[PDB]
Amino acid sequence: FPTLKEWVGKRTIQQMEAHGYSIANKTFEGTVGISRDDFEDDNLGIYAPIF
Amino acid sequence: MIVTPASIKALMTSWRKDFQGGLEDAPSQYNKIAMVVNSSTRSNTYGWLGK
Repeated sequence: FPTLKEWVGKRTIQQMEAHGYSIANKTFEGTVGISRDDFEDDNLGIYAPIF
Repeated sequence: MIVTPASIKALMTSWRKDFQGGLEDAPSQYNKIAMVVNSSTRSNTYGWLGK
């Protein structure tokens, strides 16, 4: 609000302002691929922890 | 003699499906020369002892 000033004459009608700001969402992705043979021939269990 | 169109007369036939698989392939003879073994991994390792 406008800071108060000395009153001589009649009131000075002032004005203020409003600000705006916008942020847009984004889409992200990440993917990997492994063949069915490699995933099914893994008896060791080394490829299991991918999830 | 009920005069009949050729298209309608053609529909008066019976499906027989007796020639399916008529021409097969040559008989399998690999069972006289090879032995069937299974696998569950990228390869199969065979080992034996000497006399």
